[PDB]
Order: sequence, then C-alpha cells, then structure tokens
Amino acid sequence: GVQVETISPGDGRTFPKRGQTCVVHYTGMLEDGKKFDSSRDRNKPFKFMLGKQEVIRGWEEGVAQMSVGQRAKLTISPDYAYGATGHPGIIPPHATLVFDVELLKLE
Amino acid sequence: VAILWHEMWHEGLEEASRLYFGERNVKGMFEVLEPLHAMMERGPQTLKETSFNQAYGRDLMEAQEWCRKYMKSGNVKDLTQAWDLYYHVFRRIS
Ligand SMILES: CO[C@@H]1C[C@H](C[C@@H](C)[C@@H]2CC(=O)[C@H](C)/C=C(\C)[C@@H](O)[C@@H](OC)C(=O)[C@H](C)C[C@H](C)/C=C/C=C/C=C(\C)[C@H](c3ccc(C)s3)C[C@@H]3CC[C@@H](C)[C@@](O)(O3)C(=O)C(=O)N3CCCC[C@H]3C(=O)O2)CC[C@H]1O
Repeated sequence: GVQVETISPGDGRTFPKRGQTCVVHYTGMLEDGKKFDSSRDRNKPFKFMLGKQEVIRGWEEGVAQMSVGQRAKLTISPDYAYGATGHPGIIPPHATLVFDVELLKLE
Repeated sequence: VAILWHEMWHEGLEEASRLYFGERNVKGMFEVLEPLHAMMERGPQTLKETSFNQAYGRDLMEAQEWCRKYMKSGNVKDLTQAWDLYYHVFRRIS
C-alpha cells in the first residue's frame, strides 16, 4: 500500500508513540512529479496526530514507521490515498501519490 | 442555548471538515460554516466572545474571503487555502 524509501536517516530509535503529535515538513507530488502541495513552500511545518485516521492510510502507516530526523519518500497507491474519487481539482482519480516527508520532532 | 464561541467553532470546523474531506460534500460544509461566520458578523457580546474575536476574528474572516473566492472561481485550491486558516484556528482552540 505504501513503499517507504529513506532520503536522510533518522535516529533509528525515536518513533511516534500513541497520542504524540508529529511535526513534519512535506512536499506532495503526483506520480510524474507534478507538485500539488508543500508545507515547505509556506515555511510552516505541518502537525498532526497518528492513529486517529486524521490522515490518509499511506501516511498513517508510513510516518509511524519513521524515526525523528528521518526524511523519506512515501509512494502511496490510490487505495492508501484518495481512491477512485481523488480530490476533485487537485488529485485525479486512482492517483499514486509521492510524498517527500521529514519527521522533525514529536511533541 | 448558551455556548462559548471557542466550543461552537471547534465543533463546527470538525464537522464541516468531515463533510468536505471525508464525504466530499461541499454543500453540507457551507451549510455548517455559514451560521458560524454570521455570528462573528453580528459582533461579540461577552468578554469571552470579545477575546475569541480578538485572537481569531481576522483569520476566520480571511478563511471566509477564500471560501467566497471559491464560490466565484470554481477552483478547489481557493477552498484549500480557507482550510489552512481554519485548521490553524482549530489547532489554537484545541
Ligand atoms: C474525515 O476523514 C479524513 C479526511 C483526511 C483528508 C486529507 C485531505 C488529510 C487532511 C488533513 O491532514 C487534516 C489535518 C485532517 C482532516 C481534514 C481530518 O482528519 C479531519 O477529520 C474530521 C480533522 O480531524 C481535522 C483535524 C479538523 C480540522 C478542523 C481540519 C483541518 C483541515 C486541514 C487541511 C489541510 C492541512 C490540507 C491543506 C494543505 C495545504 C492547504 C493550504 S490546506 C488539506 C489539503 C487537501 C488536498 C490534499 C492534496 C492536501 O494538499 O491536503 C495534501 O497535501 C494531503 O493529501 N495531505 C495533507 C498532509 C497529510 C497527508 C494528506 C492528508 O492526509 O490530508 C484524510 C483521512 C480521513 O480519515
């Protein structure tokens, strides 16, 4: 569902724990590289909590596996993203997404 | 009905985001957000209403201008911009 490839290593031992907030920077792109969003463009990190279905299932399973300081490329198939419907005007139907995400800190 | 403006927005943003992101129901998301904005439009009448309006009034007014931009443009990027300002409010209230 999600393929995770490391770009920059994290510590290998601080992983997100239940009810922590993850603070990340990310850049989301469709499969061919067309960028649709980036927190880094706003220079403002994105915060969310894992395990509560706040985010698509690729991030829930992807980011849970990351350790603080790691930066990784998550390649997420449509079934772990926005499915047959997509998000009309931004994410097409059946879209594989590629996010570049960096786990900055847990708070 | 007695409810703090902090509460009515936290619940209202949560519900409107579920309709829009979860259900793809934009009509239902407006239906939820329009009465919340219309209460800010009327103005604060308690000290607690006033301090909520001081901290979040301008962001919420800006989220409404983006939504109104979308009404006229048809471009979903204008509504995302409104959700970035709504989420910053929601997180601050939380
Ligand atoms: C209701 O079902 C949940 C819907 C959720 C929808 C996707 C779009 C999430 C949106 C979020 O991460 C936000 C923080 C979470 C939600 C809306 C829900 O969990 C909601 O559920 C009731 C809730 O709990 C939140 C906290 C309530 C609060 C009042 C609303 C905040 C809305 C925030 C929206 C933000 C940050 C995004 C913006 C980015 C830049 C802007 C400018 S606005 C929305 C845009 C919409 C378009 C898509 C391509 C994208 O750009 O995100 C995007 O880059 C994206 O796919 N993201 C955002 C980064 C994490 C991965 C992913 C996603 O999971 O988004 C997916 C998981 C489902 O279980």
